Amino acid sequence: NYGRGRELMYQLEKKGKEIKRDLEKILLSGQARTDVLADQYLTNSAADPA
Amino acid sequence: NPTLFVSYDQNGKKLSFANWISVLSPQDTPFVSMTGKESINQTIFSWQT
Amino acid sequence: TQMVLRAPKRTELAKDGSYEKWMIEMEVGLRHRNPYASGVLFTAAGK
Repeated sequence: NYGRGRELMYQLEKKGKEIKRDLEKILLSGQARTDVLADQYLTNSAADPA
Repeated sequence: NPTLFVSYDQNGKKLSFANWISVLSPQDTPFVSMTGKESINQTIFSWQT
Repeated sequence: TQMVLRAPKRTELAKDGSYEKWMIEMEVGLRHRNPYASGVLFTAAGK
């Protein structure tokens, strides 16, 4: 309606700020190499075909 | 079967179309061809009387 | 008067695989200075 600018940037910048905040909180709090390749991780054996 | 050099009933003829297309959809729009528009910003507008 | 919000613009959507969809959208609105300024007449039977 004859407006001077109406874009999603208002929400995208908020999302970027929230992502930076989440990155700050996540690198330190409780994530410790989740057991995705556990059970002798050294035994990947060409990408853990399991 | 054919023995008189007939060319009208041969197999493998072309089509020979008109090369153009017709359309009669009227788009006169008298009520729109008259006084134009006024751009807005929002979906709802209002006026006083 | 005709209040317009966004002029008619061509737009593309997802492919979906060999579909090649296309879309056209237009936002318009009507306006009138005063209701009692212009009149209307509905046809009907006679006597």
